[PDB]
Amino acid sequence: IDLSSLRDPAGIFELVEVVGNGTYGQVYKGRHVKTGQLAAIKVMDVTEDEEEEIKLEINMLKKYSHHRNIATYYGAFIKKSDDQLWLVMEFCGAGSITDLVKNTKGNTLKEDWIAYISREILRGLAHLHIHHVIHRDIKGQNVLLTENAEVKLVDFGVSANTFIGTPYWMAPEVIACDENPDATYDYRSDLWSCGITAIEMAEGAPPLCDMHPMRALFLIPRNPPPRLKSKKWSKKFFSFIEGCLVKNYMQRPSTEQLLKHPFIRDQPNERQVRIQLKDHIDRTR
Ligand SMILES: Nc1ncnc2ccc(-c3ccnc(F)c3)nc12
Ligand SMILES: [Mg+2]
Repeated sequence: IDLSSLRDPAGIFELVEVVGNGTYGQVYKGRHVKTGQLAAIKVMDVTEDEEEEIKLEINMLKKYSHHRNIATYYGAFIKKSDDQLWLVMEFCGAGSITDLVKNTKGNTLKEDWIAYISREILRGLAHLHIHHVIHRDIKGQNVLLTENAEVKLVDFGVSANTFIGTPYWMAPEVIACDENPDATYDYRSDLWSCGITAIEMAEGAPPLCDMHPMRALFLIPRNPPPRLKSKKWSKKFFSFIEGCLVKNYMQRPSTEQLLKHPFIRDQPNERQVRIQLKDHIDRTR
């Protein structure tokens, strides 16, 4: 891509309102002027400090979004002013996974809902990993739902920055310490994040949620793998969490291996779950 040849978004796209009020920063519910179809628009300022980082988010989202579990790239635009870069993509109108769990009774999702959502996350990750892309910011806030209960991944912003985000979904290997100065990691760091996301769906919050983020950052590399608090869950669900949450990434399974895990592989009530999720989205709307 080249920032020079990009057109002005006037009469093509318009901003409606910010989405998630700061969760994603300068991200808006947008509208394709001519059709009225919604789009999510990421608005970044084209500063010299953040100009190469800005181009890279365009290029990545552009080539790696042609998969049903990743929100699709539409186009890039520059609104000349300090110039404003607009990154336009597919709008997912039913909120994030975090929203879904906080707007549910008892801040807990049914196990078969967790199995459905976790598989869609892993299918999106398998697409990224096969194209040598690590998502790097897997969390319930970056996993969105559409009106018809489809699950899509967002944010190539930190994909492989001046502000470090939330640390709760971060794998031990991405947190630098004395025996890990270079914070050496691979695609498996997203699988740990997927495991924390499944705990988040089961409990309504990631482990260490009650800690100061800086304290969680210190604790993640030294604490044993997090575990589900309740004993109610199936053996397969406990086994899936254990798979995602292997402390040492060197023996953590691959995305392909986790997709074959009985909890992810065996979903007999798939059809009903999709209907239940749709019903939940409609009853919240
Ligand atoms: N596609 C979306 N539809 C609805 N709401 C959203 C909220 C955030 C992001 C988001 C967050 C961070 N970086 C992005 F590129 C997009 N994308 C969407
Ligand atoms: Mg797509």
